[PDB]
Amino acid sequence: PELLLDSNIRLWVVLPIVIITFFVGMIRHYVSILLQSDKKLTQEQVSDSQVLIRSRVLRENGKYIPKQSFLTRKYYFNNPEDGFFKKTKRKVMKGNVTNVLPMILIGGWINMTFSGFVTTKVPFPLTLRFKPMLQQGIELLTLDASWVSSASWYFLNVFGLRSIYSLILGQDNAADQSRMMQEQMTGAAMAMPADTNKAFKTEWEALELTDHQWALDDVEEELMAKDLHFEGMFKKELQTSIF
Amino acid sequence: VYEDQVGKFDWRQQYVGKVKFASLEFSPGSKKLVVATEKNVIAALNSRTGEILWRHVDKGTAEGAVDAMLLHGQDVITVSNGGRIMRSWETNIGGLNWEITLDSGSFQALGLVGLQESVRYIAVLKKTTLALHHLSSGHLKWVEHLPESDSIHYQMVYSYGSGVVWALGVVPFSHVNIVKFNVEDGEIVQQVRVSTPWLQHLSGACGVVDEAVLVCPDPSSRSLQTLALETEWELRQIPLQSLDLEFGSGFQPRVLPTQPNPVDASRAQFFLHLSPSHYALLQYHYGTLSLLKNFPQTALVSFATTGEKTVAAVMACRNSFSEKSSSKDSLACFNQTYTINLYLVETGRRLLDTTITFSLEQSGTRPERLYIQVFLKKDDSVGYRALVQTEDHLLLFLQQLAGKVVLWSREESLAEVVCLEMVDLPLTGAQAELEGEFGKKADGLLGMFLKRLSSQLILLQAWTSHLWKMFYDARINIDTLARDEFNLQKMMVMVTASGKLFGIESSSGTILWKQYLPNVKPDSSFKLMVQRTTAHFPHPPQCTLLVKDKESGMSSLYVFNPIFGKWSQVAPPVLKRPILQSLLLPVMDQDYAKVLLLIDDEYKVTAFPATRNVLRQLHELAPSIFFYLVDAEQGRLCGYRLRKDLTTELSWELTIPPEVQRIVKVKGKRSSEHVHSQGRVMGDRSVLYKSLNPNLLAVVTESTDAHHERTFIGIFLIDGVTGRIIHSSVQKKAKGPVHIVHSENWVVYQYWNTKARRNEFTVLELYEGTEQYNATAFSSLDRPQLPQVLQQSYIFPSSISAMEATITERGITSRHLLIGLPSGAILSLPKALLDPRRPEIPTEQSREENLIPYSPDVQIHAERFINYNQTVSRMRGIYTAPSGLESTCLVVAYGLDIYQTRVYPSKQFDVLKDDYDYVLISSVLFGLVFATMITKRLAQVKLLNRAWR
Ligand SMILES: *[C@@H]1O[C@H](CO)[C@@H](O[C@@H]2O[C@H](CO)[C@@H](O[C@@H]3O[C@H](CO)[C@@H](O)[C@H](O)[C@@H]3O)[C@H](O)[C@H]2NC(C)=O)[C@H](O)[C@H]1NC(C)=O
Ligand SMILES: *[C@@H]1O[C@H](CO)[C@@H](O[C@@H]2O[C@H](CO)[C@@H](O[C@@H]3O[C@H](CO)[C@@H](O)[C@H](O)[C@@H]3O)[C@H](O)[C@H]2NC(C)=O)[C@H](O)[C@H]1NC(C)=O
Repeated sequence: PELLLDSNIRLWVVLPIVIITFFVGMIRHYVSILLQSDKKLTQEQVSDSQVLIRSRVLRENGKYIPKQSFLTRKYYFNNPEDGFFKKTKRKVMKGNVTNVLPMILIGGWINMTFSGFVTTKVPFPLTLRFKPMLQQGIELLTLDASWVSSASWYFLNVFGLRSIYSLILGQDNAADQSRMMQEQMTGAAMAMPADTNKAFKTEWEALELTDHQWALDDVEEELMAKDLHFEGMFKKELQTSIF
Repeated sequence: VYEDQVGKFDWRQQYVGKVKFASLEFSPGSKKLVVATEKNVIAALNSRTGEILWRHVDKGTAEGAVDAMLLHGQDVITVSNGGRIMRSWETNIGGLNWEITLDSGSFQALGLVGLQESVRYIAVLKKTTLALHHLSSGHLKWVEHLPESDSIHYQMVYSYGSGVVWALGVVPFSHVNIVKFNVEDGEIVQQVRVSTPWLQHLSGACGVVDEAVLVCPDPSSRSLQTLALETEWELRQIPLQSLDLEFGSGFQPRVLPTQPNPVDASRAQFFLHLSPSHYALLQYHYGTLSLLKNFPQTALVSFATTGEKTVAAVMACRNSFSEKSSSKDSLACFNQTYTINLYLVETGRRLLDTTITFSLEQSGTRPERLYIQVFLKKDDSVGYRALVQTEDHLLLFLQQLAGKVVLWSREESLAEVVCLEMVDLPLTGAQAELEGEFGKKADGLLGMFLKRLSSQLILLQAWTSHLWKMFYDARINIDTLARDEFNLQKMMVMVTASGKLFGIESSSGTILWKQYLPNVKPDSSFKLMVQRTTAHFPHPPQCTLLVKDKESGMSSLYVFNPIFGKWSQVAPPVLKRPILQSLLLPVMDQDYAKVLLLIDDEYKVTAFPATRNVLRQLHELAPSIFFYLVDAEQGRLCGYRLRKDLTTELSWELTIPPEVQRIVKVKGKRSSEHVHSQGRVMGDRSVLYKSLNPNLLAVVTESTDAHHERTFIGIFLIDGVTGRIIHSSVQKKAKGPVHIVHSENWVVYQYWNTKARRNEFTVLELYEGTEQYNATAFSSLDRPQLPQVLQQSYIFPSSISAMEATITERGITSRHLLIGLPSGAILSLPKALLDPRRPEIPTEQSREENLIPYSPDVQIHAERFINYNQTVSRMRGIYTAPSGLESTCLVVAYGLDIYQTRVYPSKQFDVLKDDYDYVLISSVLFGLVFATMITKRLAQVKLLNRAWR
């Protein structure tokens, strides 16, 4: 420990840079929420989207289905005579997650404002080939690389609060009536691309590739068993009265 | 940046040598006051304020000394050197009126001669040659030889307004001859031959009174000669029976004659010096003598005239006075008080309004010289100013009547500085309180918890008091002398060759304390050391000072305090022969104090802090301390070492022939120096280790014979531990002043070449190999290797009067070299430019890593000038002190003046940048919060609207 620093530089650099990066992240998040815009939806695209969801749930949950009704559904989807997939046919800079440019600009402005500065030292032993990285404005060759400048301080700061931001924020799930509309919107946003023919053919062949295994036949497992949960359960239902 | 920070944390004080020939003329006298000193500097002080108006410095090695000075109504005439060059100055403005080259003689006397109306010629008499020059212009027409000059001494030339120049010649013991010339053309009129076996000296003694009356006192028969050179034939003897005939046994009497130059005639009043202190005013009309005002003590006298009236100032030792053998003391409150009174010259009246009294602070100093400036004012009021001179070096001015008798005091004893040092402040009250509160010897957990609670309560109380103070606000430096976060204010001690100790503060520059030594003669050696620091509370700081004489050979040691000034009650006796040498022991004992031991002529070690543990530690170390002594006239470099308890034994011996080579200077390694990096990078990635020697001395030898071609300059690198020369370098065409500076591992020495008129700059560096040694414990007994030595040459177009290197505590900043110039400006240059690893041809890796092509041309850039306006007339030396932050060194340049500043090695990397606008930062910080608060509601309402719609 050396290089006795002033107490009036830590109160005008560290707290300002921390608050700046925190509120810059908050601004970015809230502005991203604000700029989000809904997408126009045609009733037809919603229609094939829901048809695809129906085929998917048929593929996923098909064990608990009467065999006759299962082949009825499979034939209706396939129907080699007419078929619904076969005839019903429709007709047919480099912005990449822009979050690096703002942080780079902020770091560049912060480094431009502070020319010759010593913010804090890092306990971690660092090599001398990272000295041009870290100081960038201090004319010292005998000094160690532990003492970093404000640029690296802010660069480590933006990653320090990356997981902290999610602590304050979170996910939301409400509006049961609007939940269905959200599901249709997202599902048809999945089904935007105009490749209906190949998707229909792929689903048509995939549905044939599925087999049937009635999971309802295995009933004998339950018959030879013990029913004791239904009274520990029944004991804890009695105490509650009627409001 | 420099133009913005003009005088924020820098200061210069201009000083002047001892007053030798000062005049208090200029009847108008606005502020003019001329002073010519004994350091070949002529200055002009101000009566009202006291600052310097114009000052001139010519010489100071052995020539250019001022011999005599005359003052006209508006111009000043003075003679420099010894009678070769003369120049006249002005006082309204400042510069040269005219110059004159004299002949090859011995300057004895000068005077003014006036033909009929006023002075037009100045008579200059040498040992044999006599000349007269003009006063307005410069022309030599009057010059001739006197009849006998071999066995004749000519002094006290007297001139009259009638138009006759008189010359007096008195031999040691034989005859006396008075000779006379005309003013129009050199013509010898007549010569008077008078026999005086009792006339020995005439340089300072006999004077001219009345109208060409020669008066000579004698204590042998206790009688007076009076003789007339204008008329009469012979001398006449006056016995002293009307007066109190009291002549000192071993004392040659002195006369004090006055004769105004503007007035053709002269006065008939004069003082006679009797014994140590016995003055008396006597008047001689024709043959009868009148004595009045028989002055009993009358330490000092002065004469003055303003018009047709003449005044005599008498300075007495009064105030309850009690006179000792030679000094005077007043036993009332302050002691050493003197009075100044005025008396008439014609009659013996005493002015009732004139009464000056003043007392000094230090004891021992006695008045030496005094001038008087009396001017007429109003109708019935006489005002005058007295300039009393202190015994060693100090000026003082007094007013007629005012609130304070002392108007302005200027310290002239701070010009010649021998040794200098800087010490820190003791502590701060809150910091000391915290240090005392933390101090725990042996306690439990409960005790520490209670102490922490008490400290927290004290802090809370202090915070409450501070909050109350700010709420209220919303609605002597010696006593405090506190420290701060960055210790930049330090108490510096100055030691004068005269024998006065001075203490000045680095911030303001005001004299805090000043002490006087009993008796110090010239050519004395001084050495100041600091044993006990200020960081520790339990005993007051200890500062040691060794002083020794060269002619007699006494050595004394003083123990004083650098903070307050009062000396401690611990002082060791010194016996046998004078102390030879001393070193400071890093090891500490007793309380927190270091050990100092000294060597006598008998080759014995004497320890100052006599302590059982001190002796135990010294005996434990025993063969650990070595001693090297260097002699110039002897030319012997012999070494000793301690064995067992206390005894001297020869270990390594070296002799150099004095006739061939001569020792000049010897520099070593500073004790307070720490190295951060012990190696350097090389071309690819391979490391290069250095060769650091804490025990190594470099000696500089010069050729005795001086020739245009035959010149010998060399340096020897020896180890003080074991006699072994590492590298010995020799030049072939180097002569003149040689300056050597030693550093971490590189030596910088400068010289001058006779073949081509230039100054060559040689930098020497020591480097080891690629593999390191033990590198755990360094010793000169082991390590049998020879380090590589690298030399390079450059050109510096200057003289390099002074030279130093900036030294830091840890040593992580750059190493700048401070060089002084004859101009006065101090220039700092980086060591990187003067590096031995300078490839001639530009090669790939060298230019790739960090290097500049080698080129022997160094230009003095005006931007790298620490001295922007403030300059030092004579650069004797500079001292660099490491500060506390990281990159700050306090540089103080001493010499004819004093100047202090802070030097920046590499800009600044420890303090906030000055150009830091807080308005923009605060605005952005508040705007971010405002924007997040604005956009929160926008996001909420957008979510709500999307949910509803
Ligand atoms: C480099 O120099 C260091 C310091 O001189 C050397 O370390 C020292 O080595 C000596 C000799 O081996 C050790 O002395 C020992 O003393 C004990 C009794 O105290 C004795 O029983 C041993 O036989 C030996 O004489 C000394 O303790 C040791 N000091 C330290 C601090 O370790 C080191 O050996 C040198 N290395 C090389 C490669 O030269
Ligand atoms: C070297 O020193 C001389 C003085 O002997 C400098 O000249 C003086 O410089 C000062 C400022 O350093 C000037 O003071 C200014 O006065 C004006 C009002 O007149 C005020 O508005 C400014 O804020 C400033 O205080 C002063 O006028 C000036 N005198 C003359 C006769 O020029 C000289 O500038 C110095 N050399 C430098 C700085 O390179």
